[PDB]
Amino acid sequence: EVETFAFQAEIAQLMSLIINTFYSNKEIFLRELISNSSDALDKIRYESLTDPSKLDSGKELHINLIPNKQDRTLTIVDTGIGMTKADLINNLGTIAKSGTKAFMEALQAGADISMIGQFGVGFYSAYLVAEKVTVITKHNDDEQYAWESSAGGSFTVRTDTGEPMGRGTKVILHLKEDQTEYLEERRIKEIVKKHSQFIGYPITLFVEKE
Amino acid sequence: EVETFAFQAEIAQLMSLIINTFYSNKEIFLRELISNSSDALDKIRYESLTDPSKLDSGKELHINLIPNKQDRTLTIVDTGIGMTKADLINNLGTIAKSGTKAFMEALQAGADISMIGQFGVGFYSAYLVAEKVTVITKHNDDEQYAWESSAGGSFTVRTDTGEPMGRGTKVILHLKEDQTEYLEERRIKEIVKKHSQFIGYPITLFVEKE
Repeated sequence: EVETFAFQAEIAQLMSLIINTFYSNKEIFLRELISNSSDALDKIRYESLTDPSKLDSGKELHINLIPNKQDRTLTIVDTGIGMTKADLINNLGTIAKSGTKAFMEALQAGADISMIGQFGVGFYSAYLVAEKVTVITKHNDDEQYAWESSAGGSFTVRTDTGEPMGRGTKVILHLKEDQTEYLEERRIKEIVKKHSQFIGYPITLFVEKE
Repeated sequence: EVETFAFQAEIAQLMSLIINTFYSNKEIFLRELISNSSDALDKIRYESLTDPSKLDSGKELHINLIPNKQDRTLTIVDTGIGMTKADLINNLGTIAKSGTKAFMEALQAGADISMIGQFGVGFYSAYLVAEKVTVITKHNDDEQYAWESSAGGSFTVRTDTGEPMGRGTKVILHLKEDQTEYLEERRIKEIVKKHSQFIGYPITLFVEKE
């Protein structure tokens, strides 16, 4: 069963701005997704202080970067708190606690897209480089779910079976054809060193099997 | 009744670094406290979407900046979600969900104190300019409380009566004697325009009665 949902109007507008604005400094998407992973890891780390059974689904707190040139995907994996089904729908489909409104106003008043993370909407910078984004997630309190969107105003949610993750979130970026530089090891290493060198969790760049 | 608590060791260490490191760019404290206020406003805004009774304690979502040259205080007031007693003790007294550890490591690897907000500990930048900080707070689910610390490894919490706020948080900075520039209207206006010009809530700078 696949459920289709409309983005909240302001989120669809934000996504359209990210997709259609001429803006060359696209590499910041990775910093924003790594920052989201770090936040999710902080949350499960904190919850596990008062309740160590929260780590029964996996004690390791880390971030993996998985390029695949055959599938033309870059995957950002973390073992953070994950998202329930309700979290997916609210946090990726609506303004929720984000500064979506302030960001869209700021862009008309001198801000630029690289500041997206200051407004709590860094996730959508994925659409600087991805034609489609799939989010696989598992929270201790829910089953594993797959969220997906190629923008255009809607997203889908379905259960995800056959490859259980334990706990956390996988952001699968199906890259645009002209954005394959972000599958190159040297380029990923450069961007991680530039923007994500102070993250408090290990970031492992996987090697391609080819 | 006044309860005295020890900071978690890493928080005491962080505070000592902020107090003792030579670092002239102190003005960023205001951006960090305004950003915290904005986050707290986002939270009550979001909670009020599904439960409008959460705004029964005050519908206005705003940030006030109150300088007082006679008391040598700068107060940052917001009508955000506020903090319960437990929130005060956990969120100001311990690492909680913050990147305290990563920040202290980053400072030994090329980061500087102006990046404190990237690690979720921007509140403690108050000690760049304040000898003592008092936090008055009211959450819908608890009574009004006053947290206070002059650093030195401890903080106090007591109930706060006689001036009920309704809902939110007041950060009262008892400024160091050489930091009174931050009570000057021109200086506050300059710093707000420099670092907090894209905040999505009204920021009102109060005029002094003197």
